[PDB]
Amino acid sequence: DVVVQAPTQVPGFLGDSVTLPCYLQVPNMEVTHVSQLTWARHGESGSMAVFHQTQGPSYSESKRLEFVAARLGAELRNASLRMFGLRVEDEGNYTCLFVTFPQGSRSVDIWLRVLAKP
Amino acid sequence: LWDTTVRLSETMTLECVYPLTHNLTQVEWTKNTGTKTVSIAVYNPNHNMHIESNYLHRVHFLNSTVGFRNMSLSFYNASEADIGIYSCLFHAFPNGPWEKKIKVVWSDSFEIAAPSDSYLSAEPGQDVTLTCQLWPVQQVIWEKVQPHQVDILASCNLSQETRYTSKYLRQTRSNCSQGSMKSILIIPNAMAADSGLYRCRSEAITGKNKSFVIRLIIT
Ligand SMILES: *[C@@H]1O[C@H](CO)[C@@H](O)[C@H](O)[C@H]1NC(C)=O
Repeated sequence: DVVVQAPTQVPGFLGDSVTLPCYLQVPNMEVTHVSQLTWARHGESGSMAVFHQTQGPSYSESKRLEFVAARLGAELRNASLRMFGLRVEDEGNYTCLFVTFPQGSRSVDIWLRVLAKP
Repeated sequence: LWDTTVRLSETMTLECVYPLTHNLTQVEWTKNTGTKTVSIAVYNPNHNMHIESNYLHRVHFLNSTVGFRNMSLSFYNASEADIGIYSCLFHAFPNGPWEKKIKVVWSDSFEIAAPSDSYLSAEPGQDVTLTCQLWPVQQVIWEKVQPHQVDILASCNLSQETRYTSKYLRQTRSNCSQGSMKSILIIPNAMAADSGLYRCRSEAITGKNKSFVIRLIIT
């Protein structure tokens, strides 16, 4: 089977930039085709970041998010996303989802924790 | 937890039509048992339609054309094992996922438990306003009741967490106000197809639930 690997929590400080790691683990002998990656905030309407195998990246606001490991012309396996300028409202759970064929969609939830200053 | 409830029958169809203009990336059907996900079907434009071996001779797609905007799941001979909550998940760029949840239950005609409390009619082409005639109400639901299925048109809530997006294909206008008021549902440019039963379900914190059913007739 194809399984999404990610930590449960990602800590970051107020004003800093943090990267939410999210990788797709597929066995060496198992065949899969990943069409696109999707980040969504737990409790919102739609997605905040999408990377398509041919169309490239798309963000709800391009200045705040960036796929740090996804690249056109390569296997979509690493959906790690960097968030710039952490504010207190960025605290919450985020869903990292892989669209694979023929296994289907695989997702995981990551708790982004924004920390205060000393 | 679900957007549509359909009655279990031999050749039942779980309706699912993608309502957005974005080009599809992949569509998937899944079923939640109690907490686990069985894959039923996966369609991707770069491959052939994939149906799992457990469902190869159990389900098929009857109302689809090229592109598979309509991914309604029809059953050849549906049994007790097909009761559950299904997930119709469209993926597209750059919008992302669009999901519809269908709960299959064992029941009789849903119209039996929904007797009409009011008769409203209107001529074709008008914006029909369905006013619900229903401390400590918590959740309000507008739904269209048919013998074979019940579709949620609007789900309003004040305190708890929901900004509910109706997966009903036909365009309706809902209002999730904050002053506890006459919950209204607007059917813009109502036609003869909009006729039927519309039920206003209020759910209080006690667990009490009250229903108000309007029969809409568009000649
Ligand atoms: C995925 O990307 C993150 C972001 O740099 C990196 O730390 C991680 O090692 C990558 N995982 C794999 C398996 O390459």
